[PDB]
Amino acid sequence: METAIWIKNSKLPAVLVAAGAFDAAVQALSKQVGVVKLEPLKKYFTNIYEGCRTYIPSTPCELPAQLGYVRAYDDTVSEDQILPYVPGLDVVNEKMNEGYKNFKLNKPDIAIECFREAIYRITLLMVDDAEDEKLAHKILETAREYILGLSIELERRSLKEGNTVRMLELAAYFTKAKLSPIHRTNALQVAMSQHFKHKNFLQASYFAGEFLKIISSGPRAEQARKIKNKADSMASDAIPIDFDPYAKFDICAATYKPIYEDTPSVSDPLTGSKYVITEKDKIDRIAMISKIGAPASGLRIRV
Amino acid sequence: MDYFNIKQNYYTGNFVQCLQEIEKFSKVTDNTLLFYKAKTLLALGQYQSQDPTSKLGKVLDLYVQFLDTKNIEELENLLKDKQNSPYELYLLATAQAILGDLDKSLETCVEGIDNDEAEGTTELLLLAIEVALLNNNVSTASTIFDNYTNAIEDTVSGDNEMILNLAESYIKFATNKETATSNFYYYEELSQTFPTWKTQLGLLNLHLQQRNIAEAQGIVELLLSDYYSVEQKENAVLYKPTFLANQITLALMQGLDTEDLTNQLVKLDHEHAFIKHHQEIDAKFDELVRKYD
Repeated sequence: METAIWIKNSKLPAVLVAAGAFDAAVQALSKQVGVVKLEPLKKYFTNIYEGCRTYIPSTPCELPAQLGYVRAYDDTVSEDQILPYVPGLDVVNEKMNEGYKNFKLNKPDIAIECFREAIYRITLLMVDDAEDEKLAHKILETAREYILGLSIELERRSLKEGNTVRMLELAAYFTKAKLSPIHRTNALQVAMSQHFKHKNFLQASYFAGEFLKIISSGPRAEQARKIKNKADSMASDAIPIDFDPYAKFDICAATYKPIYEDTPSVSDPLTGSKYVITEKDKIDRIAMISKIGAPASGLRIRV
Repeated sequence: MDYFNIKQNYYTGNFVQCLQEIEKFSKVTDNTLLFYKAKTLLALGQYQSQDPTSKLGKVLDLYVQFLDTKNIEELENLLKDKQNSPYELYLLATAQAILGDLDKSLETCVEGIDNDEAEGTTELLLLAIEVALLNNNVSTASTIFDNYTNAIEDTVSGDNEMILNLAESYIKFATNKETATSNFYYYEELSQTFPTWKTQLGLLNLHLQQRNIAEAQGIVELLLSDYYSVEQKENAVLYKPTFLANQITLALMQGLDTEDLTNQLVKLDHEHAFIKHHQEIDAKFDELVRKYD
């Protein structure tokens, strides 16, 4: 009687999951976002499904409880536009914040785990205003940009002595991660130093500088200054890197080599991460959910 | 009317009092009196089969022994094939339904409702409507209800009226009709007039119902408050599962990890609705993992 009015009223992922149509839902997400690995998406179906049903007790208590559905709208509404209740950005935001919390706390691994939960929640989000669909995307964008940024620094950390060439490469790419500036600081600082413990003032003066142009005065800031000086006194090329600040490119989210406009690239239908043609039809490294390259009709969330 | 007190105290959840309202009828053996005595007794610290003599109270003994297993053997056996009272039936249908035989459970109910008020009928009626809804036959639940209502419009509501509203309530809960309006005032009042888990928990659902997590939250910290989680140890442990259930469905509306630490209790404890489903659903998903590897 109930569940149906939902499906009849909206055929989107969220609602499908909510109404109990998991096959129908998996299908929709392949076509629209090319989702392929269903595993890290289990608890989200569960949460969606369970989150709109509650149980009232039934008189002789030792008799199974009674189901009740939580609708997303009150009495006064198109007796058509009847739909299940579903989390909303309210939370997506909440979660995103924990990412930032952990970013500041220097707990990379955890930060990532957050962002993904955000990405997953967006994927199965359901919205009222065309407007919020817009924001859902802005959040979604940002997320990958943080998973990316972190994914890099994280791997720059998993490097053995001698790979020096590669390390400065990554440290400077991390800088490319479109994060809120304030957060990009930590990146810039990382780059700034490692291109000093390695006589590379031809970029050190750059990073330290690109840093000072956001952070005015603080303990850390003061070092960045002193670094731009002792560095602006010897245009050194101690170690040549692929990275050139003055150009337009994106960082491949699998390799961490840059992708210039000349480069043949492949995107991911959900995330938007870009990779080298090398890795087409593989699982994206941002939110290990969808197939890179596969074509999607587009992520549906507006009701 | 007569013992409208005993009834109004049963369907509200304070067996504590419900019992003392029957104590008042100093040993006047009436089937209705027995039913409710037995039932409140079960609802409390402990039941005491009062007489295995009554081809009714002898049933109750069975019913309870039933509850400690899943064999409707002697129960259904020492009853079927001989026409009997709705009160007797009531217990059977329940038994049956606790097993999952809902289609039959409801049948059992209607069979009794068919002795048209031969004492206990309204009690069955509710049960039928419940059993119906358990199986998702809202259509029928209503029909059964509707057709009994507009039927006995002979102001027979001598007290069963509150048993009746209870039924209606459960129906309204499923329909989701007047969830915000009239159906909210119903519980609202009930809670204010009789503070118990039965009533407070009802209110709770109505709130989750209305997306009002704010108010819901309150109702929960309150149910945890010393007065309920401690002061009424009895008809508070009786409802722990269901409570937990709601704790979750609310914890979820705000997306809190708790989903586990919480239903961990319900899991390593009971196996009702929420868990019944949580199982089915968990399987359905792992079922799709097989299908797309």
